[PDB]
Amino acid sequence: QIPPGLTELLQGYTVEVLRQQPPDLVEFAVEYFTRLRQQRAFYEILHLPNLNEEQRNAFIQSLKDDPSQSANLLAEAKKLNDAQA
Amino acid sequence: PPGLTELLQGYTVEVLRQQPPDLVEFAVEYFTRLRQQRAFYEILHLPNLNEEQRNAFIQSLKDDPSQSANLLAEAKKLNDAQAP
Repeated sequence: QIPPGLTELLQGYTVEVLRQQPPDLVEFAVEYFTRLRQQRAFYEILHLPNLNEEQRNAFIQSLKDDPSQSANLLAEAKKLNDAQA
Repeated sequence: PPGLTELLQGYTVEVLRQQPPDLVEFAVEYFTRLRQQRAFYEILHLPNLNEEQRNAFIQSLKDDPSQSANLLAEAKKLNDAQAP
């Protein structure tokens, strides 16, 4: 069945599309959802308790430099976190 | 906006069909694919590039998505400048 939370997400995209009147809805979609994805990625990396500050800033800067790698790179963060605890 | 409903509807349909683990990740994925489709379409509806010339820009878009507007300007500056 329909995933819980899809309606809120698509609603946010629609809201920003109406507020900003982008010339390309597809490009604005890629932009919007890439920004949203990196936002939650920063959220995960910044909330993992067992990482330290050099690791935290290293993953955040690493996400800045190479964004597409995010889900690949944040997976590393989880596997670097499960270590210490 | 013209085309919003078809866009959101296609995304939702594919979300049900594929059940991705992350809706945001799948959004980036799906809409990047759509953007490349639109770019291929744009290149493909230029009247005064010719056929073999037309394929070359598509190959440029096949490799990495990050320099599209240059190819739209170059094609737009090549065709409306090539013929009649």
